Amino acid sequence: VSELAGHQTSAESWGTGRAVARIPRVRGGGTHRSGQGAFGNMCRGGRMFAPTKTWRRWHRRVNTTQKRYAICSALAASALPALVMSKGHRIEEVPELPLVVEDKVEGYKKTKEAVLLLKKLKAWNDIKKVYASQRMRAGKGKMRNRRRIQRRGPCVIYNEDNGIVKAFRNIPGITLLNVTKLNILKLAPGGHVGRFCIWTESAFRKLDDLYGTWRKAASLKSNYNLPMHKMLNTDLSRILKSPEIQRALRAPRKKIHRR
Amino acid sequence: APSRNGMILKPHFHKDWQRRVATWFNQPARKIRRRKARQARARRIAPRPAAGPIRPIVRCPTVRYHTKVRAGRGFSLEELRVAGIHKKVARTIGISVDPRRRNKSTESLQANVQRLKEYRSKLVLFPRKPSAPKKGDSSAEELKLATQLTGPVMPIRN
Amino acid sequence: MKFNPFVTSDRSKNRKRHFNAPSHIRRKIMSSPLSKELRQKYNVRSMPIRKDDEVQVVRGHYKGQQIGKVVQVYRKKYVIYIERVQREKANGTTVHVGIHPSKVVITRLKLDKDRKKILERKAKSRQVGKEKGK
RNA sequence: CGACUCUUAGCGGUGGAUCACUCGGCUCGUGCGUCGAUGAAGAACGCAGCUAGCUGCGAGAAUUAAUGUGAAUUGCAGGUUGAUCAUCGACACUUCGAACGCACUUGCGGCCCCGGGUUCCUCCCGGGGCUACGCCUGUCUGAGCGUCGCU
RNA sequence: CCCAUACCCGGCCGUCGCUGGCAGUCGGCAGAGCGAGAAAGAGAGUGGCGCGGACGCUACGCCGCGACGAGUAGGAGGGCCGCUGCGGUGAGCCUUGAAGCCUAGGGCGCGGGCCCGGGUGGAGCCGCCGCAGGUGCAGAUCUUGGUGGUAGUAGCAAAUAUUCAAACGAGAACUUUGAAGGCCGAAGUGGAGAAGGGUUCCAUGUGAACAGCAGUUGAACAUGGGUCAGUCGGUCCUGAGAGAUGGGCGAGCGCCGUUCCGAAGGGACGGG
RNA sequence: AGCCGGGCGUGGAAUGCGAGUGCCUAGUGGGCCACUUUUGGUAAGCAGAACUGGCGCUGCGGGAUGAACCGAACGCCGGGU
RNA sequence: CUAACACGUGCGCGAGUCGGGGGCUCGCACGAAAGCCGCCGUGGCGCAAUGAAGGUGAAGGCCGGCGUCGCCGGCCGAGGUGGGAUCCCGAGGCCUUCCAGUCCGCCGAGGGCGCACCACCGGCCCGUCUCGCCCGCCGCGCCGG
RNA sequence: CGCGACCUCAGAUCAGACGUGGCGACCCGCUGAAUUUAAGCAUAUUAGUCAGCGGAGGAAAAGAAACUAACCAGGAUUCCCUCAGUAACGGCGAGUGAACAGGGAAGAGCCCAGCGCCGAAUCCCCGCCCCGCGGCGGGGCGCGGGAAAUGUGGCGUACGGAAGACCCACUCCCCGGCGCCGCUCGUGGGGGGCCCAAGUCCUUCUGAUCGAGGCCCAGCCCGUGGACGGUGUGAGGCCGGUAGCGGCCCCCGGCGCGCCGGGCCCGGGUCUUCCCGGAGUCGGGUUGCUUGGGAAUGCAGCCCAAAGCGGGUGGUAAACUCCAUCUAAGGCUAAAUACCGGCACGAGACCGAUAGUCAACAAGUACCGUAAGGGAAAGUUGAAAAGAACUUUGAAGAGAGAGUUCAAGAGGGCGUGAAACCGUUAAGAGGUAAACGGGUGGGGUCCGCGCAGUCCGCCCGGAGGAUUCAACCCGGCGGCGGCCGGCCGUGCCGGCGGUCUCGGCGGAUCUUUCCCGCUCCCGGGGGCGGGGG
Ligand SMILES: [Mg+2]
Ligand SMILES: [Mg+2]
Ligand SMILES: [Mg+2]
Ligand SMILES: [Mg+2]
Ligand SMILES: [Mg+2]
Ligand SMILES: [Mg+2]
Ligand SMILES: [Mg+2]
Ligand SMILES: [Mg+2]
Ligand SMILES: [Mg+2]
Ligand SMILES: [Mg+2]
Ligand SMILES: [Mg+2]
Ligand SMILES: [Mg+2]
Ligand SMILES: [Mg+2]
Ligand SMILES: [Mg+2]
Ligand SMILES: [Mg+2]
Ligand SMILES: [Mg+2]
Ligand SMILES: [Mg+2]
Ligand SMILES: [Mg+2]
Ligand SMILES: [Mg+2]
Ligand SMILES: [Mg+2]
Ligand SMILES: [Mg+2]
Ligand SMILES: [Mg+2]
Ligand SMILES: [Mg+2]
Ligand SMILES: [Mg+2]
Ligand SMILES: [Mg+2]
Ligand SMILES: [Mg+2]
Ligand SMILES: [Mg+2]
Ligand SMILES: [Mg+2]
Ligand SMILES: [Mg+2]
Ligand SMILES: [Mg+2]
Ligand SMILES: [Mg+2]
Ligand SMILES: [Mg+2]
Ligand SMILES: [Mg+2]
Ligand SMILES: [Mg+2]
Ligand SMILES: [Mg+2]
Ligand SMILES: [Mg+2]
Ligand SMILES: [Mg+2]
Ligand SMILES: [Mg+2]
Ligand SMILES: [Mg+2]
Ligand SMILES: [Mg+2]
Ligand SMILES: [Mg+2]
Ligand SMILES: [Mg+2]
Ligand SMILES: [Mg+2]
Ligand SMILES: [Mg+2]
Ligand SMILES: [Mg+2]
Ligand SMILES: [Mg+2]
Ligand SMILES: [Mg+2]
Ligand SMILES: [Mg+2]
Ligand SMILES: [Mg+2]
Ligand SMILES: [Mg+2]
Ligand SMILES: [Mg+2]
Ligand SMILES: [Mg+2]
Ligand SMILES: [Mg+2]
Ligand SMILES: [Mg+2]
Ligand SMILES: [Mg+2]
Ligand SMILES: [Mg+2]
Ligand SMILES: [Mg+2]
Repeated sequence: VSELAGHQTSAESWGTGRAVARIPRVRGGGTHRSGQGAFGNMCRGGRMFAPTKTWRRWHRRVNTTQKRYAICSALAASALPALVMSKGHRIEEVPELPLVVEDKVEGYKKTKEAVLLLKKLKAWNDIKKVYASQRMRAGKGKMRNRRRIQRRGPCVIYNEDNGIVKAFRNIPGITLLNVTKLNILKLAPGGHVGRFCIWTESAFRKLDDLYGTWRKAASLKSNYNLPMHKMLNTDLSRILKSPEIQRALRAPRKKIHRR
Repeated sequence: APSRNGMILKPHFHKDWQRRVATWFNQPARKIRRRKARQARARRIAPRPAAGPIRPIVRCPTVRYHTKVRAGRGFSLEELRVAGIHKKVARTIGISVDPRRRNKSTESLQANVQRLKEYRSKLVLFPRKPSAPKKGDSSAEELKLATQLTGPVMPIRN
Repeated sequence: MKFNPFVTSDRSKNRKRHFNAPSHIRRKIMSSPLSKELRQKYNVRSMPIRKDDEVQVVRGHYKGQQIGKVVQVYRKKYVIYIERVQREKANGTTVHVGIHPSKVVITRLKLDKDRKKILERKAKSRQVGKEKGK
C-alpha cells in the first residue's frame, strides 16, 4: 500500500468531554468528512494496520546441492509408469515411458509435423485431455490477467534448437526444455513429482554426462555426483519374505483375548 | 527488558531508517543493462580486445597478501623505457600506462618487461591506411585471422 | 502467444483502447467478412463496412436470407443500420435496430476508387505472404 | 368472540448488505529525461445554431493551414477537386502573471511614424512602434586644485 | 424411609498407559497352532474321487486389554472447521441455470460447520495435494451507514385585532377588490442613502420541492427584460501612514532606512 | 591416605511406588477466609504473623437465602446405595 | 513486517560449508525465472586458546646403551577407577519304542569387550606466584630455552 | 588661461548580447530543532535529521595524490561485497562507529600561471566581394576601429622541460563546403503510415449463441499465428489483432567513398649547457562547531605569521636522530552510481466502490473558514430504449386496463436486494415484564412420493424353453519351472590391451635422453617460462 495512505488528513482527538469516543477526528469545515475519525485501522478511510512494505522478504535461496537433488529425484520419478499415471497423464498407449526419439524431430519446422509425431507416439490423448481441461478460472484472478486456466501437458527435452521450439510452440500444454538447463519448476509441476516427458536421442545421451554415473563424476559440472541411497533394496515384501529373516522370528500370536 | 539468558544486542535502528532503504528489485535489470552495454562496446571496438588494455604484474602490498599477484593499474615509465615503448604510443597501441608507480626491485621490472615483449610479439597491428601499409605494421595475410578475445589479455596466474 | 514486449495483453488496457478509439480506428474495428463469391473473386477476407453496402444478417433475431442495404453507420455506438432490420415502437413509428458489423456479411461492395485500391493492396499483400510461405 | 400485545410463516414496504461485474487505483520495472523576457508555471475573462458543468480552444477562440487516412459527426436541426478522425513541421496565440512607461483604479503619461480634422497649422480622434532593473563588450557626450606635456 | 455430578454394576465418547498384537493372505507346490503356571525345538537326520476355503492391511492402517476425565491466567496438539489468492490435479460442475439470498422441508457432526429439497436469481464456481495471507467479532463512551421506542408526544404563546361581501379557482381563515374596526404616531411599522449583499429589482407562467398550517401567494421555481452623465461620484491632492532607488546590513530569500555616507534638474524666456 | 589383587549375597525394619537427567519457557510478583497458636487495639466484617486446608481457578447435595461452613469435587446416560 | 540473537525441530553436504556480489548463457510469454562458473571461495562462519600487551600456543608409556645412566637407539602408542544400553563367551539345559550317535536352533551360572553419558583421579596449552638448577650460541648479553 | 594625452568616474530609449521566475523525485552549498531514548535528567541520543534559505543538470558532486602503507610494496574519482557492528568514541551509561588491504562494475587522462624563446607572431567589431546559410561560419579586400606590453598567441607543467650538435625516421592529419555507394547488434539504426492463415460447415438447446454432438483413412481447417479484446452467455478459425531475419511507402540519422577549398609542416635516440613553480597561504595559539579520531579528524572567527636539501604526512604531547612517501595554497574531465517530479510504456500470488490514491463519477469539485488552510458524498435498467402508444377516474401527483421484453418478480438513484424496523394475512396464546435450560404432552406446515410389507444364496418338487455340459482336436495368449543365447552389476581377475597418439580426466610423482623461448657468461657454460616423455 502507499506509504502515506490514510495519513493525508490533519486530525486531532477532541479528548475527554464532548461524549465522543476519543479518536482523532477531521477538524473543522462544513462537510460530511468533518469530525469523522481519521487515523486508526478501525476508522472508515484512514490507515490500515501494519501497512505492507515493499521490503518484505519475497525471495528465497536454496542450496545448489539441494536443487540438483530435487532435479535428480524428479528425473528418476518421471521414469516410473505408476507415478506418471498417478500424476494424471494418459500414457496407457505409450510404448515405453522413457520415451526417446531420434534427433530428426529436433529439426521440425511446422506444427503439423509435431502433431503427427505426437499422434504416432500415442501421446495425443494427453493433449486431448488438456483441451478438455481448458476452462475458466474461479475467483478474482479473472480480472488480473489470469483469465484462463488449463492442465499441464507433456514435456519435451531437446539438445539443440533447430525449429523444435517453433514446431511445438503452439500446441497447448507442451513444455519445451533444453537438456542442459532443466528446472524443477517445470519438471515437477506443482511440487508433485512424475511429469510425462519425451526425450530426444542427443539429450538422453547427454544426461549421464550432465549428472554423472555412480562411479563417474559429472563431467559438465565442477564436482557433482548422484546422491547416495539410504536403503538399496527397498522391496519390503522380500525383506520380510526371505528365509534368513523368517528363521529368526517367534511364532505370531494372533488369537484375540476379549474381556 | 532482558529475558532469562541471552546476548546483549545493540540494533542500530534508532534513526529514521525506514526512509533510507535500498531495495534491490532492479538487480536483474541492472545486470541485463550492464551486459547489453558490454556487448555494445565489444561490437564498437571491432578487432580490439573486449577486456581492454593489457595490465602489469604487481604484488599485493600487505603481510596478509604479499604472496599473491594481482593485475596492476598500468605499466610504469621505467618498464616502458627499458622495453623500448614510448609512453604516448603505448596507450594508443593498447598498453595501460601510469606514471605514479615506482620500481624498487628488479624481478618485478623484468617480469613486466617480459610481459610487454610477449604482448608486442602477440598483437596484430592493422594498417594506418587500409590501402598502403607502413614499415611498423603487420602484413596482410594474418589480418584475415584477427578476432576479438574474451577475458583479460594474458590472464594473471599465481 | 504474444511475444512482442511493446504490445499489451492487459484486459483493462485493451478495453479502454477499444472504447475510446478515435473514429479512424473505429472504421478499422467495425469490419465484416465478405461473402464466399466476393472472397474468391478478390482474394480478400474482410473489409471495413461502408454506408451503402448490402448485407446478409447471420446471427440474432433478424438472421435470414434477405439482402439489405445499409442506411448509415453509427460509429459512436459501434453499430450499423440496415434498411430492412427495424421494429415499431409504442406510438407506431418504426426505428432501426442496431446490428454489430462482426455479425454481418457483405453481398457486394460499393466499388469506389479508394475501395478498389484497398482491395488490390490487401490481395497483393496476402498473395506475397502466401508466396513467401511456399 | 372483539381490541391490544407476543411468537412463527407467506406477501408487501423500509433499507441498501451480500454476490458478480471494473475505461480506477497501488506496487515494481524499462526507455527517455525536454520550461522561461522569441515572455514560463499559475490565474482571470471570453469562444459552440441550440451549451450550464467537464473537456478543448484564444477575437483566425469545441479551432486555421499542411500531411496521412478515406465517407462520416450525431442529441435535434442545416449543408471524392476529399466528410470525419489522427498526426502536427506552417501560421496564430485576449488580460494579469519574473511582468517590463508610471501605478494597480484599468487611472495618467512621453517620444516617433501613418490614417481621419487639417488639406501640417497647430489641436482632437483612430492605428502602429518604442519607453523596467541589473550587467558585459564596443560607441558617443562628459567631469575631476588626479598624473602630466606645449603655450 | 428420602436423595448429590459421591460410591458399586452396566453401556457409550475421549485421553493416557501396555514404548501391547497383526507383514502368517505361510493353500492339491497347502495342512490352518504358538493362552499355555514353570528360561528355553509340533527340531533335522545316522547306526544297534469331488480342484475347494468369509473379512483383512488408507501399517500415518486395523485390532485387544486396564486406568482415568474440574478449570481462570497460561502452555501444547488435532481440526475431512471456515475466508481470500497462487502451483498442481478432478477428460470436475454450469444458461436443461453458477454465485448470492430466503425457508414451518430431510439429515450429518460433541463442536467449529456442512450436505440435500423448495423458492428467488441471472454468469460464473467448487472438491483433493501443496503455497501464501490485509484470514473468523458482542462489546473498545469502537468507525461509517441505516432504523426504532420515546411519539402523533414536547411544541407551532414576546411586541392589543380582526370582521362582512364579491371575484378568480378543483380547492379560500391566509390571494385580490370594496366596506368596517384597529395599530405604527414624524426619535415611525414612513420616504431615501453608506457598508454589505449580487439579480434578490420588473413582467408573465407554475404550483413538484422550499416559505416548520395553508396558499390561487412569494425575496421559491421557470421564461424573458432592466442600470444611458463634461456638470452625480471615482479618477487628482495630501493627512496619520505605506513604500523603491542611493547607502548600509545580511549565509540567504531579503531587511533597515525616506533625505539620511548620492554627479538626484532631461526643463526654460531669450541670444547665436 | 591412595592404590592393586583376593573372599564373602539370608540385598540385612514395615508399607508403598518405575526412576534419573537436560534444554526452552508463558502467566504471576494487589490476595482473602477458617480451627488451632499469636502481636497491636476497649473493640471491629480492624491492622500484623505461624501451620494446615480452602476461596480465588469450582460446579454439585445440605445450611430457606449466601465467594470461604458440613458432605463431596464433575466426561454423556440406566439401575442400586 | 524487517533486522538481530537464543534454543528446538526438518533437509543437503560434512572438517568443511555457503555464490547472497559479479560474470557466462541467441536477454525478455511464463523468464525480473532457471542453469553454469571452480584458477570468480575474494570473503564469512568453523577448524585454537590464552594474555592488558610485548607474545606464547595444547600427551606420552615400556627395553637395549654408564639405577650412584650423562646420554643414543629398539620400540609401543593419546590415560586411569566406578557405573554403564547393546554385543562375545559359556558351566550347565531345551523329550517321547528303546539304544548308539549326530546336526541345527533356542535357554543359561558365571565371565569377557565395553558406546554415548555422569562422577572422580591424573596429564597437556596460555596468564600469574614460589623454589631451584641446567643447557644453546653468528653477535656469551639487563640474551634465549 | 588655453590646447592634448593618460588615469579614475559618470550619463544615456546609444549598437549588440546576457540574468531574473517555475518544477524540484534524484544532486550541491548553508542554516538547523524538539518530540523520543536514557525507565527521572542537564552531557549524550533523536541528528547534522525535520522545518527554513540559496543553486543546477540529465544526472549532480568527486577526480588524476602535499594518497595508502611499512609490505618481496600498491597507485585518479565513483559504485557493490567484505573488512565490521570491528579500531574507536560514550554521565565509558544509554548508545554511537569509520578506514586500509582483498574481490568485483567501470576505467581516460589532461591544461595553465611561473621560468624562458619567438619583430603581439594574439583577439574582438564594422564596410565590400564570393559560398551555403532554420545550431551566423569559411576565404579575400579595406593607410577601417578597438583590445592588449599593468602581457595575447605558439613551444612548455613535475611523468621533467628547453636550446645546440651528431645519428635515425621523415610526412597524412584536421577542418569548411559538395556529391556517391553500400551497411547499420540481438532482427538492419530510429520514427511514422498501410496490409498479410484458418468453419459462422451439418444437426440441436437459447430471448440471443461464443454452448452440446458430428465432420472417414488427411482422426473439419490453420498453426513460426491456441496472448488478449470486442461481438445478444463461455470464440485458435466472426472482427481487430497475435506469429513471422513478413511485405509496401515516407522521413531523419550514423558508418564508409569520392571531389573542391582551407590549416599543418610536425618525430625518435645520444652527448653538452641552462631552467624549474601557486603567501595574510602553510604553520602556531585560542575560541566555537563537527567527527570513530581519542594532549584537538575536519571547518570557521580572531591574534601571530613563514621556508627553500624547503614544506606536508607517517592515528599519544615534546626534544634529538635517521628513514619512507607526496609536492598544498590554480583549472578541466566521460563510465560504472542516484531518481516517490515529468513524457511514453510493460507487468503483478496486490485492492475490488466503507477496499484501492482524498478523488473509478462535472474531485482538489461541491461546501466551511477573513485567511493560512480544511475537504466530501456519489459506479451497475436492459442484448437492444424496444423508456410503456391508446382507453378510463382525478385539478394533479397518483392509479386501473392495454402494450414492449425471456423477464417490469428489470419502469429512468431501475442488477442481486440481507438485517434492524413496519403494514397486512394465517395459526396459536395471553393477570406474576419478557426471554431461557431439562422433561413430556397437544396442535400444526411439510416429508416418507408410506398404507398388506424386505431381499439374498443353496437346495426339493412341478410346469416349460435353449444349439447346451463334460471329455477330445485345432489355433492363439498367459503364468510357472529347467536347456541354448543375450543384457546388467553400487563385483572381482587378467591381456601384448585401445583413433596417429596406439583411449580420455586428474596428480604438491619424476624426467644431464627430453625440446623450445627468455636472461646472465667469453659458437660456448648456468638460471627462469612453456612444450614433450
Ligand atoms: Mg484507505
Ligand atoms: Mg467468490
Ligand atoms: Mg517476560
Ligand atoms: Mg508482430
Ligand atoms: Mg411479517
Ligand atoms: Mg460557454
Ligand atoms: Mg484543416
Ligand atoms: Mg484532409
Ligand atoms: Mg487610487
Ligand atoms: Mg464403571
Ligand atoms: Mg479437563
Ligand atoms: Mg426464520
Ligand atoms: Mg449480466
Ligand atoms: Mg490480500
Ligand atoms: Mg458488530
Ligand atoms: Mg399536543
Ligand atoms: Mg425606511
Ligand atoms: Mg423604498
Ligand atoms: Mg418581486
Ligand atoms: Mg408549509
Ligand atoms: Mg444633458
Ligand atoms: Mg522598505
Ligand atoms: Mg486480617
Ligand atoms: Mg486448585
Ligand atoms: Mg470447591
Ligand atoms: Mg440460615
Ligand atoms: Mg443415579
Ligand atoms: Mg530466550
Ligand atoms: Mg518513560
Ligand atoms: Mg520528562
Ligand atoms: Mg542534548
Ligand atoms: Mg549531533
Ligand atoms: Mg529539508
Ligand atoms: Mg532559479
Ligand atoms: Mg533542464
Ligand atoms: Mg561534474
Ligand atoms: Mg599531478
Ligand atoms: Mg582508494
Ligand atoms: Mg564477524
Ligand atoms: Mg557509569
Ligand atoms: Mg552521529
Ligand atoms: Mg580498498
Ligand atoms: Mg573488470
Ligand atoms: Mg606567456
Ligand atoms: Mg462446437
Ligand atoms: Mg483474421
Ligand atoms: Mg558530537
Ligand atoms: Mg607516535
Ligand atoms: Mg600543484
Ligand atoms: Mg589539483
Ligand atoms: Mg570540477
Ligand atoms: Mg515480464
Ligand atoms: Mg457493494
Ligand atoms: Mg445498486
Ligand atoms: Mg429475472
Ligand atoms: Mg432492484
Ligand atoms: Mg389471530
